[PDB]
Amino acid sequence: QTLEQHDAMKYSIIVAATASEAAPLQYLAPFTAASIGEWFRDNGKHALIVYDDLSKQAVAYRQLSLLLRRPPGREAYPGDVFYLHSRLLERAAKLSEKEGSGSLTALPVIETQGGDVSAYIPTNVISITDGQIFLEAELFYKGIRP
Amino acid sequence: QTLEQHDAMKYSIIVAATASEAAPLQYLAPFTAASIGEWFRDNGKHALIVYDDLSKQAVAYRQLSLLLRRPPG
Amino acid sequence: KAQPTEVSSILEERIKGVSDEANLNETGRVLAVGDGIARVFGLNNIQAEELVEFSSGVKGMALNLEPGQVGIVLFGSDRLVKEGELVKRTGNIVDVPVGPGLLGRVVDALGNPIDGKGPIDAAGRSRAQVKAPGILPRRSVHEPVQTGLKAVDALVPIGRGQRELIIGDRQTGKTAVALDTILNQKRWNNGSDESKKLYCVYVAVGQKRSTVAQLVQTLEQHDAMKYSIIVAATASEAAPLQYLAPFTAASIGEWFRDNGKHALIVYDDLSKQAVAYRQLSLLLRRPPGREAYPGDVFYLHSRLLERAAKLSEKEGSGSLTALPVIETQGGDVSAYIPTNVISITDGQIFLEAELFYKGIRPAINVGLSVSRVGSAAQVKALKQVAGSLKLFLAQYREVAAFAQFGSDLDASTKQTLVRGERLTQLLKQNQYSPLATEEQVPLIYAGVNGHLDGIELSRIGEFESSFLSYLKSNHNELLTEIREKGELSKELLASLKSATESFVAT
Amino acid sequence: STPITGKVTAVIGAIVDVHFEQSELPAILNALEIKTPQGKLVLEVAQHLGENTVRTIAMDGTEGLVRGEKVLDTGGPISVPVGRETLGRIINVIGEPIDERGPIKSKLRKPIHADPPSFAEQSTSAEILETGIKVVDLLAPYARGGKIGLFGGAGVGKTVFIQELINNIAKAHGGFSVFTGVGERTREGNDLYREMKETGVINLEGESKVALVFGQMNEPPGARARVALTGLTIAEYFRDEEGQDVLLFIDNIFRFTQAGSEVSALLGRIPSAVGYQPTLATDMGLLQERITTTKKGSVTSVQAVYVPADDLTDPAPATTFAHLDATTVLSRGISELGIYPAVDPLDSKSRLLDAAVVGQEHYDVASKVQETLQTYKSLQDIIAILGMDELSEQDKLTVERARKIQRFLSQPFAVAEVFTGIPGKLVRLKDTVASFKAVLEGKYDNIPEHAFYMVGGIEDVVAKAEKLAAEAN
Amino acid sequence: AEYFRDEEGQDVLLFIDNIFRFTQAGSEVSALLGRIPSAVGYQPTLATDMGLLQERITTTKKGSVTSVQAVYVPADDLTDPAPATTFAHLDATTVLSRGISELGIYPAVDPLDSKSRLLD
Amino acid sequence: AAVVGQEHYDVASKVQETLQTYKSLQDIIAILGMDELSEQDKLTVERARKIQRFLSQPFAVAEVFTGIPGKLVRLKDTVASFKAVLEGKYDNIPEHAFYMVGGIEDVVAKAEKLAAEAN
Amino acid sequence: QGYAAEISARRNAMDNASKNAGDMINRYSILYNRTRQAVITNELVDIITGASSLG
Ligand SMILES: Nc1ncnc2c1ncn2[C@@H]1O[C@H](COP(=O)(O)OP(=O)(O)OP(=O)(O)O)[C@@H](O)[C@H]1O
Repeated sequence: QTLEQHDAMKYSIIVAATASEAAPLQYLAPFTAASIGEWFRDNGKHALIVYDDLSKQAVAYRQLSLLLRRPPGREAYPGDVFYLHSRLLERAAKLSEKEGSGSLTALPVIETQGGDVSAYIPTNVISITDGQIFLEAELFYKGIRP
Repeated sequence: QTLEQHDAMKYSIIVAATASEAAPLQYLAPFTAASIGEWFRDNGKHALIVYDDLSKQAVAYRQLSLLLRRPPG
Repeated sequence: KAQPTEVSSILEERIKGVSDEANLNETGRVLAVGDGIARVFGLNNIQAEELVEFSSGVKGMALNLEPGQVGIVLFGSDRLVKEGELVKRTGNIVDVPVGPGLLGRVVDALGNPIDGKGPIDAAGRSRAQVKAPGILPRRSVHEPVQTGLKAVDALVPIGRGQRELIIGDRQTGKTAVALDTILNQKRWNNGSDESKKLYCVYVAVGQKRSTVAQLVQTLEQHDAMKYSIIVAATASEAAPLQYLAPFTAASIGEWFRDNGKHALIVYDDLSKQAVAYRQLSLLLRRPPGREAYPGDVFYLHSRLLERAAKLSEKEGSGSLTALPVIETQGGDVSAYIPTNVISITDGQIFLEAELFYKGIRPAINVGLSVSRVGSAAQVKALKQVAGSLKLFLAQYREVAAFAQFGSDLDASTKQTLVRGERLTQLLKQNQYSPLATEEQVPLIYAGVNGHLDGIELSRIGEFESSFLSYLKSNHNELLTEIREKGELSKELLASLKSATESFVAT
Repeated sequence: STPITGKVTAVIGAIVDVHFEQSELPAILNALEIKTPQGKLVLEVAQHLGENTVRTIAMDGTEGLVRGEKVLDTGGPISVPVGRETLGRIINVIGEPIDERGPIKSKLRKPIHADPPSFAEQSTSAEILETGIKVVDLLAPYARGGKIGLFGGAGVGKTVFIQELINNIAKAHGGFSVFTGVGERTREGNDLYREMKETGVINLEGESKVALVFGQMNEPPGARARVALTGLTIAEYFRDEEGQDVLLFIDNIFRFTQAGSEVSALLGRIPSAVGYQPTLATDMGLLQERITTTKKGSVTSVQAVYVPADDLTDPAPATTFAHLDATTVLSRGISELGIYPAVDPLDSKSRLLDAAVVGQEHYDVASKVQETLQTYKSLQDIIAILGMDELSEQDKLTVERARKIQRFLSQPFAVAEVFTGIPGKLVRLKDTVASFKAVLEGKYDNIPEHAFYMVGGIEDVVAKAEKLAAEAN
Repeated sequence: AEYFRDEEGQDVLLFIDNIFRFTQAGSEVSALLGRIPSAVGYQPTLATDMGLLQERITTTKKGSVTSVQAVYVPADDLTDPAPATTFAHLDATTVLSRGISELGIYPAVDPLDSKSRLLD
Repeated sequence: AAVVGQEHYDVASKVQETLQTYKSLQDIIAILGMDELSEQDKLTVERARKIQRFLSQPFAVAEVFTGIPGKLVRLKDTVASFKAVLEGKYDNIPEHAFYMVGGIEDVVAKAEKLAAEAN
Repeated sequence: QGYAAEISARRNAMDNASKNAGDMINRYSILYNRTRQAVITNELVDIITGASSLG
């Protein structure tokens, strides 16, 4: 409704796989939307993809590979969960003039806990990506918005 | 002996599953004294019970669940 | 030339002679190799901790036995032991060559020499898992181990049979204390009396190859390799070698212990041995304890360090003295590993990082480093002229944080502050220059009795070599008196006071 | 000829179970192939479950594997093409180039799980590797065949620093470079490749001086736990065959420790303390102890460190720091003063800054430099507070000398000739020690501070002194 | 609540207290049903079960549902994943805090961390 | 109080009160220093640090570490000694003279020793 | 003159406060790191412990 009232729905594709739905939908929804982004990327355009978030996505992947009896590691996440996110975020790129100069640009979101970057998922995503727009509550209550 | 000094043995019921005894006594003895208290409660009297101390009962219940091969939490 | 081929052909005769009697009441197939350990079917007459040999040269120890199969841990990379191979059993509990012929050699954990100087002239084999000597053939320690450092023999003395710990941090000068002690034993290893010689067995676990290479090169520069034994278990090689190598070196030490001679051993460093042991107990599903060292890791360093004490006259008055080295994490003395080595050894030499950051090398923190049965076995002379020195450094440590306020004070704290700074700058020492007790007595003697107080603080480092050469050129008879007697009588004390005040006057 | 063909029985993520028919089994760490429509899919046997059944970790994506496909064996470990033809060719951990410059016509194919060199061959006196950058060869000299911890995040000229090392080892010792990005970000992988073309260290037509091995992030963890070994074997063939002194660059060794964690947590081994794999010391040693100095040649390694959560009791830096001979910090507060390179002097300390190895004169000069910059740093607050009137002649000369040294540390780069245009000065060691010695004496105090910025040696110091004397009059 | 929503067409109040007992009662048997226990000690089926209980309480276009769910937090520790999942599922989160009840002021609404959505 | 006597119990309660006051004020001492207290509590901290160094006792078995012969101090002298230091009879004695001592008589004697030495 | 004496002694007191704060931060960072490592290990233990006592 907010994207209707400002009319960004002309060019927006929402992929909702909300918490009502089961765990493999939440495991697959970023990759599904990644292929949707790659269709624009192979066609000389510019697609801003925004995952929101990737914490819940890792929680669903944790629920899969703990119920699937794969052995867990740190904070009971599975082993190859880095290989999850590193297979996702690296699907964004900037193609050459030989291919057609298509481009996908990725903005994932990590809901951290209590002001932390020492947790396992934020450590992995910071080791992947290109920096932070690190947002804080303490700067929010001064009224500095965003 | 202290309750015999100040003379409270007239209305005292000690249920002491001490650490000399096995682990399901330490798991069970609060519920046995709970039944002892409910006899006074279902007859219109008034009973004060004191369990002491529940971390030992949690220790015994941990011992019973581990030795019977249940996945601990 | 062909002379090693002659020797190897004689060994071929032994191999061909062994092939004429080879009937291996043992062999079994390798069911599964996984987690760096092998499961073997067959071998229905094997022993607990019996050495076996796979068909690729990698030996192994059979550490657990089950109805159905036997679990054998490896002694190398598992790249060689293949599924379905052939497992002869050797016949032995895990043994190593011991005897005097290892002096000069560099072996790894199973007596295979890797220096390139031929086979080990081996005077016998001995078990790795020897029961420690019980409480009856023990004597409390009464002989000095002169380390040659100034501050060690000043403050924290080491007895023959006193297990002392060198604890410290990373790159903070831990190995240099043990290396200087081994180089100090050159005073008696050149000599003739056996009961004053002191053989050094340095047991490098978990370290780099090139570090052990440089350390062998160092012990051949200063000629320690006529009495050194290097047991190397370098971190390229796999984990049960590191679990084993200090134990086999303790068997090497016990060979010198039972045979009357005296011998020093240096474990360096057991905080990597407990790394190798938590690797071997987290690949066999044994559940971890506090900080994931497995629950028996106290027992490991126990059964290691308890094979070292002073035998009494009933067994031959031999000895074995151990210096384990523990790498802590950032000045910590309360992780789970360094609170198990401390609860075995008879004291600590806590090489704190902050003092080495100020360059005071070696960086013994005096107020923490203490020894429990050191005091009954110091050289008599130092015990006569340093009975104030521990209490005086405690006194100086009391006013350490009180003088940081910058406040003007009385005369007594200024006197003790100047003498304490002169003693702190006094106990420095360069690498590879251990000072014998015959020269440790006069320097400490000049430190105690206020003679240094007129000197500026920077001259003290050259005051050391100047006052030593002053005593070497002129009062040589006093150094011979301290050498022979080992004790300062009243006349010796007065002559020493004259010889101080002479050179102190200029 | 006589193939060892079995069936894939189980695909679990990056773990693959392969059944073999009887009396055929290869041992641990042997390369297995699976032919796909997309190419080949390599496996490395890591555990034998018995039952003629092995369990491997993946080396590429394991989507779409029908269980029951034929499993071809190659007997040995993961083969890599080595030698001269590998230069300038981006090889992944498999052994195939990915730059699309055709197949690599290399002469041999080497295993990667080789033995480390035996104890009789370890070189028994670690000399000093003359790198070429001044502040390296003065303060924290790199051990010849030793290990070097290069800290600091990107954007402080770290790639400029490492290309400068490439050019200076190409000039002075003539050695080649093998770069290896374990876990390297793919985008900055391509940016590093383009920049290494344009700086001249990769010539697509002539003779390039580097071999790239980029184990990308989107490979399964069994790849990243061997990419460093691939770069290591390409180093070892240049060491023990052609006899050189080769620089092995590894970025970033903490991602290699992550690869170890996830491989030995996918295999079902119990995890250790903090959560790194319990084979931590051994699977760091099998990477460290193959980087050493034999009597033939040597491989010196520059490997970065991502310190986790800015903490140095975490076992992955606390295990790497039991191996590193010399650290080198590229800090922020040094490039912020516009200094190229940004080798911070007070922090980058070596275990081979010792007079018994570098000589007495070098150690004396370096010790006075460290105490000079130490006193400068301890004065830098009251310089702003009180001004240069509280300085005595004991002190104001030290402030002047330390400003002279701090400007003098910067060096014109062999790669910043398209950046700044000043041609690079490869400074020898015997010029460097004498130059810093003469500045520590006081023989050039009359020289102004501005003539010490981006200078090669003391001779170009004199030349720039005369040129700025001429431009001022 | 659903029957008064759909088949009645009416404003429906729902004063659930407490919701943490639901996930905790998931934990008290999910150890024993043969699930590998997840992080801190809760079940693996957490986000899906908290999802299926926090999605059938919503305002459809057949009726209005106003939910008030009191939610326990263990040991005043909001980084626990069992109340932290609920943060994504609510619109007006009044966050109490024992550190304000220590000052005796009641009710101890922490006036910073209690954000909401209707503060446009 | 009904087991060891009322005086003993009151002395023990006062000593634990003073040492608890010290352990509570530990942090402000660590940050700023002793100078930023009140004037009752600064006397409390000083008497607490007297009583800590007075709690030391040269053991008959640890004689070789400290060089002091053993001290077997009976109960009643200890009770009277702590009662005396609590009542403030000795507040001007330097702190180091309390250290590694037997009873209060040896505190007076050792303070006299250090008085004759420092002068 | 007492004003300048006050401000000099107060400056010295705040200098000692800044130095002691730096030192005790260098203690509590070590306690923080040991607490974090002990907490991650002492929850990974009780994740793993469930994964071996299965049916
Ligand atoms: N007396 C000394 N003179 C000169 N250098 C010294 C002295 N003592 C220590 N060092 C320096 O300490 C450094 C490390 O020595 P040492 O190996 O003992 O430290 P360490 O913590 O044991 O290192 P590791 O634990 O890796 O063996 C050496 O580079 C050496 O130069």
